[PDB]
Amino acid sequence: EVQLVESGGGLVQPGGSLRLSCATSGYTFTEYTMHWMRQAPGKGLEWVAGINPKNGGTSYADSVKGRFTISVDKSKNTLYLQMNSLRAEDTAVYYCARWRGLDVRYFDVWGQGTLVTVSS
Amino acid sequence: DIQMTQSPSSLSASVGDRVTITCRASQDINNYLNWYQQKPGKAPKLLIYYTSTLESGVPSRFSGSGSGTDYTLTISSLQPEDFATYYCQQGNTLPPTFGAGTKVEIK
Repeated sequence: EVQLVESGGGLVQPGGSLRLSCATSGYTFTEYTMHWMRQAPGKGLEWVAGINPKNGGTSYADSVKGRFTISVDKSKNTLYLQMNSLRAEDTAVYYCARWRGLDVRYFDVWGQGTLVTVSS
Repeated sequence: DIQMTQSPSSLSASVGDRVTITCRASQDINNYLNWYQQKPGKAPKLLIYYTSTLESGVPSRFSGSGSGTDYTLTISSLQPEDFATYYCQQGNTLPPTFGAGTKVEIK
């Protein structure tokens, strides 16, 4: 089946950088747009960044614009999120998720989450 | 961002009970409203999309209705496995935005 598997993450100090990965399988990679969501501890879900792999269209939430970059490796079927100049407010569980169609317009598959903590 | 308001933010009920969770958007969302369940430590899972369509495998005790700005999720007979947090999300305008969650707690 379709599976989204994230890795990367762990703990860094303010100013640090990490690169999250979301490896997919089970479907034609360029046919679905992919998004990063986060859930800061005890809060709800918040959208972070999206990319359409067909034409390379990307979009970012105002809190991360300029510091994060979303990208894809189409030969490895992997989604990435490069996070630079991290700060303590970026602590959260980050989820990648697939968007079904553009009765559509919903997230149909979610990755298992990976934790990023920013602290000294 | 279209703002989404979920209510109640928490409720206490017992097994067997019927309950309705509500989500109001700040403008007409044109039925692009979806529901997710999330248990502690786990990723969200889709229950219902486009207001009323149940994802395959989701129990028939779950149903959804609504139109314009107002949308609801009803569980006809709460089971032990249903005590969890629920989120609605609108897909009408980008970025996608979520309600703040409704915690269903045991009484």
